Amino acid sequence: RESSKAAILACAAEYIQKLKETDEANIEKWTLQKLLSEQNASQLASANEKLQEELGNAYKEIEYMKRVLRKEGIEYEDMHTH
Amino acid sequence: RESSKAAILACAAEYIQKLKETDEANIEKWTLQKLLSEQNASQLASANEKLQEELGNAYKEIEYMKRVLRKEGIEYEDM
Amino acid sequence: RVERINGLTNLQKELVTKYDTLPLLNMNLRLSYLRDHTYPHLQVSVQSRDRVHNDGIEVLVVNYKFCRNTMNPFEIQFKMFYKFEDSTLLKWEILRISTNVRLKAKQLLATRNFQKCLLSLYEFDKIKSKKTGIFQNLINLLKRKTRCYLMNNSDSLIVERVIREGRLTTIKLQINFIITMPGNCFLPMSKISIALWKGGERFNQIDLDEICYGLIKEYGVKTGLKEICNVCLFPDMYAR
Amino acid sequence: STSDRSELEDYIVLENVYRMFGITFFPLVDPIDLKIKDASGEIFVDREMLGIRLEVFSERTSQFEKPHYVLLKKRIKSNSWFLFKHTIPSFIDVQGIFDDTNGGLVISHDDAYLFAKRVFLQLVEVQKRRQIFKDLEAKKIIHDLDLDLESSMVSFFVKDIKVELFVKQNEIVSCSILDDIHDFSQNNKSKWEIALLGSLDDLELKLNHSFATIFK
Amino acid sequence: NQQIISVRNEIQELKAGKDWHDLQNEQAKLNDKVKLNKRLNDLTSTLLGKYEGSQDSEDDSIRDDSNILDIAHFVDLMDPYNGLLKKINKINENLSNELQ
Amino acid sequence: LPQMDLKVLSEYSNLRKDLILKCQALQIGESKLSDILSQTNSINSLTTSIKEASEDDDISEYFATYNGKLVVALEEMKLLLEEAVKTFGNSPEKREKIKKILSELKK
Amino acid sequence: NELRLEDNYVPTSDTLVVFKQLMKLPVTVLYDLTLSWFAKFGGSFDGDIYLLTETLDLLIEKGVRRNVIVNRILYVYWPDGLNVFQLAEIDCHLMISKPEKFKWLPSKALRGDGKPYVVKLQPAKFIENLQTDLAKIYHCHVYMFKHPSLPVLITRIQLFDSNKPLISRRPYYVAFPLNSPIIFHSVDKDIYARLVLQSISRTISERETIIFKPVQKIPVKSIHNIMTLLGPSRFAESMGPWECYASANFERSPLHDYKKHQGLTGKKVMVREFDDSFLNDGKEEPEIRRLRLEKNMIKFKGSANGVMSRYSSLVPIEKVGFTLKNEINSRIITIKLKFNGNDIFGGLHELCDKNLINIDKVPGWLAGENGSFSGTIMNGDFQREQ
Amino acid sequence: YTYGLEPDGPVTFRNDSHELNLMLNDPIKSTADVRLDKEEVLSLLPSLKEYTKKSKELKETMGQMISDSHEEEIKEVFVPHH
Amino acid sequence: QRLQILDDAIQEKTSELAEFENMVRSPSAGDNAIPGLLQIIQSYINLLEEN
Repeated sequence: RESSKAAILACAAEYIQKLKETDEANIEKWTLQKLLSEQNASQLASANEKLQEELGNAYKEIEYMKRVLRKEGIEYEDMHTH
Repeated sequence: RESSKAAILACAAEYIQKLKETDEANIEKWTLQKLLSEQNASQLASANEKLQEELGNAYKEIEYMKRVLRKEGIEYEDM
Repeated sequence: RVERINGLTNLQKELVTKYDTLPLLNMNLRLSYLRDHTYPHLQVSVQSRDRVHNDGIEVLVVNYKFCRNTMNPFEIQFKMFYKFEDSTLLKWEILRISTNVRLKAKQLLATRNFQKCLLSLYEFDKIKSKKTGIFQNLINLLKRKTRCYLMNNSDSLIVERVIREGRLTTIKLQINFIITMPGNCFLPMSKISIALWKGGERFNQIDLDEICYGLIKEYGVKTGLKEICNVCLFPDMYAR
Repeated sequence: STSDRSELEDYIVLENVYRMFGITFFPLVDPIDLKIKDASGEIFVDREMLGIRLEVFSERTSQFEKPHYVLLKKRIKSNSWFLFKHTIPSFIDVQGIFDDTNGGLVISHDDAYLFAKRVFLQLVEVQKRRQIFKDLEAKKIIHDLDLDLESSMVSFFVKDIKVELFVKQNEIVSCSILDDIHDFSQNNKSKWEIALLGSLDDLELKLNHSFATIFK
Repeated sequence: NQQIISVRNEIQELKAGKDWHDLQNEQAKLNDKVKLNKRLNDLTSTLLGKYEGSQDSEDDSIRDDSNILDIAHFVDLMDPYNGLLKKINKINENLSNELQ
Repeated sequence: LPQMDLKVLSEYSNLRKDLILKCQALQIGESKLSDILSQTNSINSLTTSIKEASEDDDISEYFATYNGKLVVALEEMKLLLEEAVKTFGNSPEKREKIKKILSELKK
Repeated sequence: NELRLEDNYVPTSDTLVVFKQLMKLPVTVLYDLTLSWFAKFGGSFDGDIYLLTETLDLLIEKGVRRNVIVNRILYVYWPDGLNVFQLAEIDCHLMISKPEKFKWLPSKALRGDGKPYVVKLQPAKFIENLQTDLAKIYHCHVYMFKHPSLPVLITRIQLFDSNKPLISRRPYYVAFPLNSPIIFHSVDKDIYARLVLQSISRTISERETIIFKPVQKIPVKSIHNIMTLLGPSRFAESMGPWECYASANFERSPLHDYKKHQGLTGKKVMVREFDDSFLNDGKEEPEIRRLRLEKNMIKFKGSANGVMSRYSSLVPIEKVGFTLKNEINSRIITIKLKFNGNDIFGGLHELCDKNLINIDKVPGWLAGENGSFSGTIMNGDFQREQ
Repeated sequence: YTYGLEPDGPVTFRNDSHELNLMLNDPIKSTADVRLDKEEVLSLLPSLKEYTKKSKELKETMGQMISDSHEEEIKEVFVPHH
Repeated sequence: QRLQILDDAIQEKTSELAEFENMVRSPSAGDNAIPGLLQIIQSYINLLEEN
């Protein structure tokens, strides 16, 4: 707020210009966020699928151990039951 | 462009108000889209960490399977 | 009219006749403000108030109790002599000090200033409570996922995870919080450090210090510790 | 009766014990914000206000110094306090600390305590340096000295030479010797100020050690 | 003289500009971020076992954190007041009082 | 200071190298000295605690027979617990001992 | 560049103007300056110090009129002219004698974006750098003197022109408090005002850019009063009704006795009517009259006794203009108030004593709070004028 | 946080640092592409090597007494943690 | 000069650390007795759990 007329006019012009550049910065930042969100989503999906296939391989190894022990014929116990 | 100064000032005021309103609307819609994206990321990460916990349990199981055969002492042939 | 008010008067009657900027006279309200808000979990008790009529010296015994930790609180008793009409402190001494805090309190009580000792003790208790809360949060987050055990008497935390890329490899990460009592400044202080072992081989200390300092500075301590516990413990998932 | 005098005295004793800590919150209301809704003749405050007391103990004087008051008022359109009035001198920027604390937007008494603590440490720093300088003056290792309101600038004579010090905080960050005895070498000038650089607490021992070798 | 004063005022205003300070701070922050990202990538590569930069063995003795931990633990164990033997003793008299 | 006939160029470059290296050595000197001061406070507090609690101004025999004090206390505690268990289940005594151990772990 | 002036240059100042400067100074101070003047630069008197101090003592013995001794020091001791150092001495002594005749304006020093910069002025280093920065353009001569009863360091700067003797211009005074970002300087709008003030900012910084921002636009006299108003003191930011907090006399030390604590004694108060009975109007009781008169003093002086006839405030101010903006029915209502006088807040106090103004409904800013600052008020918050 | 549409991290860190009186090992300032060497720094201050040797001896010394005390066994048998 | 003064200050501190180290050293062989007592305490804890 200014009491002088010319000061009011100059401040109005500066405010209008600042609003314009603020809008430009806002749209640029919106584009950047739009890129970042999809990048993160794709990375997380790839991580999830890789970790799931690792789990599948672990289950296959567990089955291999299990029927190797069954071939050996020794009695078996499960720690989720103990 | 206008001739009378009063029209110039009124148009400047309307321009300022329109710019502020447009900025507010854009912020609101972008915030809504941000919320949707965050929800999607969280809901996928929950399943990711759950299956990671399952994987850790499976690793504990396979570690116990490995240490069973050394207690008994039968030789093991790797794949 | 003309009304007479004092400390014991009702709050409403004092508000009716309030036309100055002086602090309120309601002593109950002042005590509540000093107890519930300024210094929570501090049970103070003025044990007695004795006098020596020959020299005008007042004897006061004050007992302090810190109740931030429900189990094992540490209490300290203070005795001080000050002149009656002149606000000068003659001498003060510690009548008794709790054993569980005596070592960390000796060097602080060596300095001849009661105010510094009280402030340092209160801040030390607050920092200990904060550290315990952080440890509880981290344990609850990392429990039932990796095998973790706590030692150094609640000073360091060790987390162990078995990561397999076709063979058994264990990654060991140590996080420790150190609280050192001054005895520069007069307030208790804390320090952060990390140490990572990957299957028996120790990582370079400079780069780990840099990563810890970074993540903590740009993410805070609460989220920074969680981020640190992610990257070393689960490097495979972040790589994809 | 006289009993209410007794528990009023007890409450005052407890309040003084609390004031021994040095940081306290006290209630405050301004007469202009008091209004009556006229529903039942009830008086309610419009804008809440909180006051903070800061007292610093001086070991040299064995007396409590004059308290400093800072007051916080609540905005109408927001739930955040703003710095209404204060008595802290100008050389301490209370407004800068208020904006620094939580990036502004103080909402809880825990956040308000942190702001009051930060401004409290600098007050003790001012007193400690003045106390050390006055202790040196009493010990008479140095001559008459001049001190500003923050005890940063100082100038005194050790034996006959003008030595002045600049301190940003407890550590001495600058030294100078501003006298020309007609037996002095420039090499000796540098090796003395560098030695004198250090903390404020070891100045007493160092002044005796450095200036006893010159007259031996 | 008028232009001398004007140009000197312009010097002062340009050198004391807020945008200049903001740009300096932004440059410093971005350099710090770049360095942190590079070090994070190096650490992740080292942990995964591929593209090693060094980081597999300790080479610095200028900073060892474990000294303070070891001495603090020793102080805690050797406490005349809160030591292990003092705790065991207090257990002894507690049991004696419980069963007298 | 920015780095910059080869006479002064080379000597100035290496001297600037040497001086920036020296000052970074000085600030790591702050690191070393601060760590040493804090650790000295720790060790001095321990030794003065034991020295005031010794009452005879030497602790060599204290360190020597610390372990012996341990074992004797433990195995007499063994007979104490054996008698208590024989006398009764001592649920309250067991709870008190567990709470005391928890307090010891806390501090 | 030997454009600087030594302490022996003799400008061709008029005899009449320097005659009027010695007019205002008392007799007892003229004797002191003359003795010190001869000990530094001598004079045309054909005698030693003892001979000079003998005859000068005799002028006191006879009760000699000051016009004789003023003519003696202007036409006998120094007929040729007056030294620049002598002119500086008479100017500073007139400054001390009549501190109400000089006006001052506040200015703030800023470093970086918005961090205030506290000034630490070295009496020596601040001189030569200013001389170097000023003599490259114009002839420069400076003089520094410390206030006898105030911590400020008043500096006077005079600039000379060639149009051959040099022609003196109007001196520029800049007052430096010990440790405060606020710097008080005199009022001037000439070629020399923007050349002296700008040179000071570059000189005092010496490591980083420092800019000066005018805090106020209305000058205030009485350099003693401006220090309490804006300098480093407890009374700043706690004026008006809150002056009781500046001098913590209402609260005792925690170590002090607790019977004298005002909790036991309490305070004597009167009930204020929240219903509007001021518009319509019975003779008041003298006790009620005393309490009614006490309410007015509490809200303008801060205490029943008064921090400081009785209507004079702590710091008198000349012109303050407020602007009140409020939102009613989704539109802004603006009221502008302009005050003019000798003591604005003292004048409002008297009108409240004559029952012309209700004392309950006056706001804080009208009562003296954040005085000497005029600006817009919204939502109960005061904003200073940009 | 920095370049997106919506600084919470740095603010929280500053709050925590002022709350807990935290220290962090500040890295050596930007040397403008100058590598921090080690062996000549150690040679410049041989007291560093002396302190390193003394601290190594101290750490080796405490370990034997810690093992002899068998304090960890008593703590484990008294209170288990998981 | 500054580095030299820092160096001998650190040297004095290292001398103090060495004088402290020269006192704690002592031979001990009670580890077996401590382990036996720990086994007895484990049996005692089992008995208490039974009780």
